[PDB]
Amino acid sequence: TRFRLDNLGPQPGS
Amino acid sequence: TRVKRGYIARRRRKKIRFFASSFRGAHSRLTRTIAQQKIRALVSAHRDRDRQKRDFRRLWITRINAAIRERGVYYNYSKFIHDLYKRQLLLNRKILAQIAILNPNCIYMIYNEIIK
Amino acid sequence: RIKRWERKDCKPNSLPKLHKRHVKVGDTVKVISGGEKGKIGEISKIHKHNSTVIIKDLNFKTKHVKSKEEGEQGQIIKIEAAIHSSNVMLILKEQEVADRVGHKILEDVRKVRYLIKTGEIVDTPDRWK
Amino acid sequence: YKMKTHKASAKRFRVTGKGKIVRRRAGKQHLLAKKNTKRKNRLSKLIQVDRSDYDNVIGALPYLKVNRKV
Amino acid sequence: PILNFSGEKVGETFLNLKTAPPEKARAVVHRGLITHLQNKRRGTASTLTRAEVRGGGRKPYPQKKTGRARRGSQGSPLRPGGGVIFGPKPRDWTIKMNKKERRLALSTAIASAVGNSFVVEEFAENFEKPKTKDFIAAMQRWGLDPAEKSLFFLMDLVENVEKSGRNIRTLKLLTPRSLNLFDVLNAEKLVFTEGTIQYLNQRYG
RNA sequence: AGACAACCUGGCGAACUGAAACAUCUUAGUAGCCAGAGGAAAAGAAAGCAAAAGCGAUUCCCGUAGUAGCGGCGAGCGAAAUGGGAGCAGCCUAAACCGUGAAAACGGGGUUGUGGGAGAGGCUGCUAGGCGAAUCAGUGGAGUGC
RNA sequence: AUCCCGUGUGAAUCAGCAAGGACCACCUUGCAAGGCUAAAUACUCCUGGGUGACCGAUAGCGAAGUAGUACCGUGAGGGAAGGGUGAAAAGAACCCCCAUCGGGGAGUGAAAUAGAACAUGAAACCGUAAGCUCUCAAGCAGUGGGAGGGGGACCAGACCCUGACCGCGUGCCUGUUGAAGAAUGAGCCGGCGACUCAUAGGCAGUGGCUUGGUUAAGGGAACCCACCGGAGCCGUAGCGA
RNA sequence: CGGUAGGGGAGCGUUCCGUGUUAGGGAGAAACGCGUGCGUGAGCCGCGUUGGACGAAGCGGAAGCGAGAAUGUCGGCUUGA
Repeated sequence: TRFRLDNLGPQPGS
Repeated sequence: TRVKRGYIARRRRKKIRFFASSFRGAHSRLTRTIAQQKIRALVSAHRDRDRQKRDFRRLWITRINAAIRERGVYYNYSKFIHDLYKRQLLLNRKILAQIAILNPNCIYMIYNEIIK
Repeated sequence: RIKRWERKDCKPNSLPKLHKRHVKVGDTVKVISGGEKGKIGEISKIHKHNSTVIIKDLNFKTKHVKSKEEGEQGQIIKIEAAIHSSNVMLILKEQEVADRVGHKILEDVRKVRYLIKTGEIVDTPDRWK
Repeated sequence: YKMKTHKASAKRFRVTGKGKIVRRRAGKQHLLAKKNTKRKNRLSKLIQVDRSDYDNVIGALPYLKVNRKV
Repeated sequence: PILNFSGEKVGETFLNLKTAPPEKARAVVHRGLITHLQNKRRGTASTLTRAEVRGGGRKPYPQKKTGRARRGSQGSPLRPGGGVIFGPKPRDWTIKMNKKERRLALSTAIASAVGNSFVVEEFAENFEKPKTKDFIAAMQRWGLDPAEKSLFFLMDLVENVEKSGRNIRTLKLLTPRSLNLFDVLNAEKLVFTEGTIQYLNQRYG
């Protein structure tokens, strides 16, 4: 699984 | 980023109106009055569903009482219920009253062999 | 209607604006785009501010001319119309083919508009040279 | 813009090494003859500000380095 | 993993590339994207408050003894014509992030980008004039495909190759000068040069 | 001579407000009026900083710092030097002396800080322009979309 | 203290004068009472070039239409509203009603359920048509039960419209000890219409670094941005005025 | 597991941006009006008519982001008749 502008999100709680 | 409201208002007020579209006069066609009335309709529904359960029972009791008094001159609903539990017999009021309507023969038959 | 917003854009010095355009009046053209595709005609009148040329007998367009003066019938005059330069294109009439126009400096001092694909000159008509 | 310190209050509340707010006691500037030797000794010394009033003191001056015990 | 090579259309695979990413924090790449996007954003949204409006600073009618509700101004934020209560103003959005967090974020996306990644040997000596035709031919040689998206990391970018590369929209040539985090996410296929691998393997290992 | 959006220099100069009232104080030398001028204006080449170690005209940003302080020691007000940058550039004049009465009114002699003087011994850009690659059809108003 | 001023006084000349936060001494620094001087800095009635997690006709300049107009005011001054037939006017020759207006055929057009009052065309409000249904009723108008009647070109103990008659049921909001209230607010319908932003302080959640951490301005084939900039700030010693 | 002030947790939508000049769309999008689907709800989802060209998700982001009350305010239209 490679990082793209599709995949990204924050971590729970930030 | 100006955000016009547009779509979001009357798409819900249609749904508000969909309820009240059997109501009589102003209540059926006036936004804020519909919004005032729908709530009250739902409240009277919720309130009367619990009134239902006791009121049907109360009807049934009267039916059964009316049925049973036509047997002996002094025999009466109050005694009848205790005579059922004396013999251990778990027929609820609904069944008893509805058979009393639809098949009075069967109430005659239950009355006959409870006494002994 | 005439439409109020949509008119000749005046410059600062009270004059309408114009477009360079590939076409001139003394010219034969094939239509690339629109309803009358492929038909071959000539340019007659030329509205500069729109980039719209008027081809003789092409935009066949009916018109119900009401009687002007007397108690008579008038008649339905089938007239031409305008047509946008981008839709038209420059035909050769040797190979009878369209083109896309280009300029070149000739031995004769003047600058002229040759074609591509049978690059033959299109500059000796109307007033002429 | 960047918080001004409440330099009226600041001058009555110092903070200690471990981080507690400390004040001086009230009473012993004048009319001393009529008080005892005893009570002037208790009025000489510093103690903590009461936990109730920390809120106002910290709120007044916001560059203290003050540790409510955590 | 280990990367691939290409002399000029033919493989001879070697260089490895070691780089340092985190473990259970993709959130770092997300944050590094968001910061990038925020700091760029121009922020030219401007409205007038009831002060700034061109309008009459006067009571229209008296406070008492008319059935009308008490009015302050006609350019009031309840009438149309001048208001906009908490409306946007020419506002900057530039947030900080640390150095090492940015650098780590750049490292992680690259680390996860090997798999799709690619390397070549220098090819700046081919292009005498600028030619897009030959460039696209070399793309189809390597198999990068004018349809898909690509990012050419090129440690020392040459004139003639840059100019030929310019007009391919899907393509995107990058020096270490204009290295970008958005772009390394943007690309489908990365394609390095031997020097680039020395640079990144040194600087982020 | 008048005109001129703001910015700027100089003159005059409020009050509501804050202080839970209010007069010191704050609002503020702000708003307003008045006069003046430029593309910027004002400042500016030490009778200056600083401490026994040093710096070298201004002006602007970061900082020191909400620190030193001031304050019905209340509300509040609030620096600078050291340090990092942006940008740098330095000049002329009067008298003591000289000449044509003499402070009749003109030229020369000099103007400097860990003391200085004179005296006597065509080049490019802008204001017009110019040349400038490569596609065709099916698609039922119209095709660049399929 | 330093700097400048009205009133009155009133020096000295580098063996001098002034400053070093009263003041005196000693050091150090400078030379007041004549002038001039680019840059970095401030701004937008305005011109050119670029950009927009800006507006889209109740928005955006007040002003998308010959707007500071119409209009009001003695006067200073205040101050509106009103965009979208079509690709192309092809804007309806002719016939009928007929003095006009307008209308129906015709014709044009992809469309005239685009005809100039013309594009999408919501609600209130005004009707026309069909299904059921009120003239011994009493009612915040619904709700639970449901008589009798009607369906939908799709064969259901299913579903929808009406609703004989029964039982229950004191409009909403604000704001009160307490409001069906004869306390307040709204004629109705649609739009606009309110805890925001900048900078700091505390706290929590999350992340990075922990060889302590972090850079500010400022520099970047601008803005973001690699990559520099360690000047400062926070933590590493308290105690006492 | 009643609940006003009030605190805490979990969500839905609105326009705009990244992905995206995505697929989906003049064999019909946005809208507009109807549904004998769904959800605890805010809301979602399919429909063929009117409509005549825009533009879903999903993963993320940002606000002029949700209205019935302000003798609110602008426009329309009633009542009294």
